[PDB]
Amino acid sequence: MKQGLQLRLSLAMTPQLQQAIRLLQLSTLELQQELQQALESNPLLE
Amino acid sequence: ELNADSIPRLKINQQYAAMGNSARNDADGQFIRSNLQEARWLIKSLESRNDTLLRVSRCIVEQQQAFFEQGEEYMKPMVLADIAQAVEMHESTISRVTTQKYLHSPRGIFELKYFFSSHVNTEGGGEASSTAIRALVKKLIAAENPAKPLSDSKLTSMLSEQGIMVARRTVAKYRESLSIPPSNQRKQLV
Amino acid sequence: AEYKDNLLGEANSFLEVLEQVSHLAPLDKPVLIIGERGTGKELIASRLHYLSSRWQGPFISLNCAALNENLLDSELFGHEAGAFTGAQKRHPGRFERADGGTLFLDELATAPMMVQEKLLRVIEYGELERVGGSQPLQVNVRLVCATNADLPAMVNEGTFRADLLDRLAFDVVQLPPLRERESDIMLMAEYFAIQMCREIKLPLFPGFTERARETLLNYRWPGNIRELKNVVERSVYRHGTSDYPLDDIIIDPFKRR
Amino acid sequence: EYKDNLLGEANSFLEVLEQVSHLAPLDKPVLIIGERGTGKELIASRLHYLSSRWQGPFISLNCAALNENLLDSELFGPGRFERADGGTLFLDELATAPMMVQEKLLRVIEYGELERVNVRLVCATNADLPAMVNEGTFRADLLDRLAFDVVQLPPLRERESDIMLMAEYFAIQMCREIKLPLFPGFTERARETLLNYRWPGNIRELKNVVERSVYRHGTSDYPLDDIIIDPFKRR
Amino acid sequence: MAEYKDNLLGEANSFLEVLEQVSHLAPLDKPVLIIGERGTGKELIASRLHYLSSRWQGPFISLNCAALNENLLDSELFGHEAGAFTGAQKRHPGRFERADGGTLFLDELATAPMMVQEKLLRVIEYGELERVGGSQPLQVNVRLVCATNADLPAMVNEGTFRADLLDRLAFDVVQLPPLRERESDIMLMAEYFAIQMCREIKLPLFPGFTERARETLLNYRWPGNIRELKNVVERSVYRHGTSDYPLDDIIIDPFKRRP
DNA sequence: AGGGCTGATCGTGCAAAAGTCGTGCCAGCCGTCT
DNA sequence: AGACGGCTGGCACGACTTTTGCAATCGCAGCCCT
Ligand SMILES: Nc1ncnc2c1ncn2[C@@H]1O[C@H](COP(=O)(O)OP(=O)(O)O)[C@@H](O)[C@H]1O
Ligand SMILES: Nc1ncnc2c1ncn2[C@@H]1O[C@H](COP(=O)(O)OP(=O)(O)O)[C@@H](O)[C@H]1O
Ligand SMILES: [Mg+2]
Ligand SMILES: [Mg+2]
Repeated sequence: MKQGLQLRLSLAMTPQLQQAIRLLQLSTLELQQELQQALESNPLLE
Repeated sequence: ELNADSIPRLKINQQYAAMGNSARNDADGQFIRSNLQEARWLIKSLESRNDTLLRVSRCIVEQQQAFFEQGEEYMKPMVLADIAQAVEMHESTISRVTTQKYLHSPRGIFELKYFFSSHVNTEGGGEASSTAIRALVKKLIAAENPAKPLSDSKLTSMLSEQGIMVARRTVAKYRESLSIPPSNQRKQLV
Repeated sequence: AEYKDNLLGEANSFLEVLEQVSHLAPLDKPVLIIGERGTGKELIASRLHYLSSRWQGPFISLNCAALNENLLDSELFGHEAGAFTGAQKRHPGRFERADGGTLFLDELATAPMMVQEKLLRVIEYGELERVGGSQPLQVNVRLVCATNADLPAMVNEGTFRADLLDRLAFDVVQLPPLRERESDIMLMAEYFAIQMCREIKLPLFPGFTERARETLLNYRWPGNIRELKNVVERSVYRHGTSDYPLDDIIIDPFKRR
Repeated sequence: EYKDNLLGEANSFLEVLEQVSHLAPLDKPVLIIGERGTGKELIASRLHYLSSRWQGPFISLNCAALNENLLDSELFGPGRFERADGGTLFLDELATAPMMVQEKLLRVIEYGELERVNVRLVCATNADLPAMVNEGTFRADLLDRLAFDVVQLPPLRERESDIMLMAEYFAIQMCREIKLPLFPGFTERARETLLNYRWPGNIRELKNVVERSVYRHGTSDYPLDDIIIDPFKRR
Repeated sequence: MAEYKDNLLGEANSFLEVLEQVSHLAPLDKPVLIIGERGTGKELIASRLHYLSSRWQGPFISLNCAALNENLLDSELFGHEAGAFTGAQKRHPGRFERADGGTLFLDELATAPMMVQEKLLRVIEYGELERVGGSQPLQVNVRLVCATNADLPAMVNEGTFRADLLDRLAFDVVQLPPLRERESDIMLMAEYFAIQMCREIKLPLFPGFTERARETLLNYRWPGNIRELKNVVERSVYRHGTSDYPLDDIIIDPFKRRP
């Protein structure tokens, strides 16, 4: 509408973490294998 | 509702978190903190993925209730963008959700991607799902006189009586999908 | 689908208009409805769209006059992708509604001259109103117009271009005046009274006094349906429990005591 | 009992109160034909106290200077009507609301999915809604649905016999608030000055003028003599 | 090199010579300006020019002239490189930038903003433009197509149209024969329109036109060159019955009072 | 004694090229009737 | 016994799908080179 600039207040590049999260939800039974694989590496998750 | 048994769940190791918080070694504490951050990100991602899948399934059901209740014949021609419009996520998220997902309902067990179907022009202005069109074609073909099998052109005319707007080539493809034999082959001695 | 003519005008003029609408229903061209304040023009257009061969997909009766700005109406006609920021609604949806459908507007005289020119350019080509950085899409859409103001009066004013007025006006539907119609008015009043007695779930229908009916006929009632419904509601609020035929008209909120 | 704020001895006022009580038993929308000042907020407060469901929460929504983002925030996409629960929030300055805002509010009432609530409703406007609709300044459907039952309100000029009783009640309230011993009394000059006053405001104006006159007097011994609302005055 | 004659109707008058001149001028890529008949025919002239242009020459970019009050028009003309100009914050190409080597079908809308015309003067100055917030200018090539509906010299004298705007444009002027002046293919164009309308309405047979109808058409002013006549033919077909007695009943337009 | 500059931390999409189908359309052929 | 016909299958083209490949800018300061 009327031309202007920012006069009041109101995105993201998902990295490898959120990128693999998006790469997740591909399957469920297969997702369990990857989750077990991650839980093996992560020592603070049960 | 999502299947409670099937959904995986992760829990933060409270003993490990307590040990890392009170870790005497600074390096060990930093490693524990990094591991906790990674685990929290993973848990949040898993929960968000499950919630997004649930919301997408609810939205899909909202529009596919006709096929869910009446049957395959009353399947609305729907596309990925159609589902994407009802939600705030993109069609890419729709494709990711509609990946190797099977949902059980009173009708039976069906894949998430099986919901989406092609749009066929029809008389009366409306568009029909190609899966529903193939189901109707199969129902008509099965309920036919064995002595005189229906021609693909004849079947096309019969469906045009219901408003096919098809040239029987797509009908031929659907018959191939259902492995319908030729009109000459289908006919047999009474 | 099938045209709905509930409480159709008993006047033979209404029947002739319906016959012309039935004749034009198989055709696919714009229509102009010369209506009045609450004359029932938009409902007639909706009934025609129901009778317009198929159901004609989506049917939208958005009025440019009842819009905050002409720019909003233009955005409803077509929204450029990425233009400005944010919106009260998905503006391209209004354009998509005409796709596989018709175009219906009310009080078209209020449309801006630039907006009218954009619409005239779109109608001849059929393409989308706003390009949005891409070639506009020619959606198969019909059209319909309903303005109380005279098209020749607008031409004299010059607000609408000669081509706009000519190509826009393909069919004319002159709504008979509500005050002029008497038998149709009585039939519609009886139908509305029956419908209200049913919907309001009153155990007994009060009916209508002869003096009350004469007073209602004496009223100008420019709103053939809008004012009729308002007066019906005014009488219903003064519910006489099927025993008071006074039918007091409290439609005017300003009127009191 | 809500202390019976604005006790209108007028038969028209009593009829308006009875109509408001009848509307309160219902949980359906109704229109209040009244202006600011004329539509005293005490009447709306008494109506809220007269809610059919005492457990029912009333938010008493009114026009606010909310931006477009704030407008969306007031909507679910947390709804504003969610703040109230089974109560007729008396909408104020409905004529000042935007056309899009008016349409959104109307869709919230007995409608859904307008673009391709467990609470009652109440509204009041000082302007001619039928004229605004005729001027195309408001949604006709919203005006019709909201005006299920228009409840007119009496202005200051309407209350003539009850004006003296209202003045006495206001004087008593001011004496209680200002620690005055009692109402010192009025004079024919004071009554004539009050009567001659056109009173453009009904409720707030009367209370403000009473407060100003009390501050001018500040005594409960000498009865009231005269008062004015001019920018300045002198002997 | 394709015909694409389309619905090129009403050439029995000197419009055949106009089409010959247009064909002669078609190979040149210089500025193209016309004078269309007021009310009808400018779109047909533009389509004929586009057909004269090679199909593979480029896209036929058409814009209806509008004032500069809409900043979107300015972004479309000059471009939009910086943020808050048009589209995304990136270099969203404008309508002029959208046309690279294609026809620029201008419209003589006589828009109020002379500033818009002044900006367009730079659009065709040396074949270059700069986007809104454009760090570097871009030299572009495109064909230009223009038309007219009023007396350009009258506006030049009156100052309604910028003198430089007329000077830079209008390499040659193409005049459309008026409907009151063409008057030659009225029978032929009317028959073509009637055949098209009968096909659209699925009329069983051609109804035929009475000699009184032809005399009335001759007496008709016909403000629109090829659209008003077609609209009148459609209105008459609506009120007539094909190969029946109702064929005589012809309706000029619904705007006229009912019989 | 003053400059370079070094790594901590961060982030539910999309888009762009590719693929891929829906639908129609052409070519041949064999069962057949002529 | 050569042609009609319906099937079938190859071919093509816009219109729905989708997948992978990216990983921005930001303030701390002490240490090392000059
Ligand atoms: N022939 C009819 N039968 C029954 N109802 C009618 C008829 N014509 C009009 N109405 C009623 O009149 C009301 C208003 O119609 P209309 O004036 O066309 O709408 P708008 O206010 O958009 O112009 C509609 O709600 C419709 O129910
Ligand atoms: N031979 C023809 N072929 C196609 N269209 C024609 C022919 N003759 C007249 N017309 C019609 O005349 C109309 C001219 O309209 P146009 O020149 O765009 O109006 P304006 O000059 O008011 O902008 C076109 O819509 C076109 O349909
Ligand atoms: Mg209306
Ligand atoms: Mg034009």
